[PDB]
Amino acid sequence: LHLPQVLADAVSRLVLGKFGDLTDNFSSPHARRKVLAGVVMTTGTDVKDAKVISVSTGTKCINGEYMSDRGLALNDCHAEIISRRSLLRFLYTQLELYLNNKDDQKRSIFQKSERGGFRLKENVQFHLYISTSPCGDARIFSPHEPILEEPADRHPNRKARGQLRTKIESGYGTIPVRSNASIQTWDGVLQGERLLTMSCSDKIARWNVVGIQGSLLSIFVEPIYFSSIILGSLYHGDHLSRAMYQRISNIEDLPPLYTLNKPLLSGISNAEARQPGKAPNFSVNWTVGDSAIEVINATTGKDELGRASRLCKHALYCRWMRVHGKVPSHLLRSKITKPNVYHESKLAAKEYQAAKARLFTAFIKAGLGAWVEKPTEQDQFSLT
RNA sequence: GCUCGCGAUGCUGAGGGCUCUG
RNA sequence: CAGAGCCCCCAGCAUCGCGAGC
Ligand SMILES: O=P(O)(O)O[C@H]1[C@H](OP(=O)(O)O)[C@@H](OP(=O)(O)O)[C@H](OP(=O)(O)O)[C@@H](OP(=O)(O)O)[C@H]1OP(=O)(O)O
Ligand SMILES: [Zn+2]
Repeated sequence: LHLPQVLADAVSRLVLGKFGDLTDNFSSPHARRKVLAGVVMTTGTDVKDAKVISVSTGTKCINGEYMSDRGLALNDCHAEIISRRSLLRFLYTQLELYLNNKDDQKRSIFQKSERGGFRLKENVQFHLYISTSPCGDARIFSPHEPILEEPADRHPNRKARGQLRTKIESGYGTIPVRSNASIQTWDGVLQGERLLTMSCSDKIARWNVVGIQGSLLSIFVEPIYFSSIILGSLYHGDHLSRAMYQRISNIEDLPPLYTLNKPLLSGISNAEARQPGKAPNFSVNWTVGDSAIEVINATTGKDELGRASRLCKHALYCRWMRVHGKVPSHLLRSKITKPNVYHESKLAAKEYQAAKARLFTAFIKAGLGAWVEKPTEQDQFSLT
């Protein structure tokens, strides 16, 4: 695991393996998938120290009509997005773990940080797997395997390169945000405005500035970055590195601990094959500790009986509130105070919100567009 | 090298249908 | 109620050509 290609091949093997174990060795009906993703944790360089944290599948996003004003629906079921949400549940569990008694502090991946709150114990790293290239910048210009003849991008200084791009409801393509400068509205989307969702290349880039942990968790922990991003197919390195960080090397004035993370980027030795079939309309998820995968309809953002996912906003907020009650005031990384409304609680994470603003400005100043958010009303709910 | 326009050939989440299945 | 196979269809990108601008 000291070598990059060995690591890359190992994380693919592990995520795939785990996916098999959870689906009756690849023969369960939920083994059917177009894209697989997961996260792996390494705690030191032995192959045995490596552990699968999460697994997911999916290729689709929510239909506009099914947005939840209560946070009960998954908005984006592209596999790598779901795999991050699944890792958030691990992070919550590992916080609780440390918090429940002194003995358990040995186990937990967190320790107290010398600057407040919590940080990862040294040599704890997470690695992202995607069985293909993330949509947007990393994918759109060469959405096929690389060919040994002319592998290099011939027009790297085109304006299209680096652009922020959106999944577009009912539309193919990943479309520049330039061309939808209007902000999105709740009443608009419901009537038929096509719901825009930032592309996966864009979101990963964002995680390489603001951390993978989100706003809420940053109230308790320091920023966590992916150390590797491994692709099982369609690896183009010049496009991938552009997309994941290099396009915003212009970024500045990040609050302390935040940075422009530049993870290992790799393909695998033997790429995955195009999976046969119509692309399934469900997304599967699993975090370590769960007894099974959870199956979500990507169009409703719910399971087949209309029940909310363990990974929905409301579920995550519920976790954040459990953990909040066990963290003494003096151990909070932010002591700024907000009402118990999901939107408001995220604003307590001042330094995260500031990093986020630096990100949005980096993209604008580089000529790459303005980030496109959900309608204001999405996050305006409380618990119960 | 890039931008704009015109053409041409392709690439990549929905919609309508037919056939069948549970 | 749900799924599959096959047909038809629907805003970016690639390649190449034409004209122009930087
Ligand atoms: O990429 P996803 O996993 O879909 O989720 C994110 C996440 O929202 P939740 O974690 O609440 O589901 C962001 O939250 P933080 O990074 O702040 O923790 C939120 O960003 P804002 O809170 O900054 O708005 C962003 O939403 P947005 O669409 O407003 O960028 C939203 O992504 P999606 O809406 O695309 O799911
Ligand atoms: Zn995607």
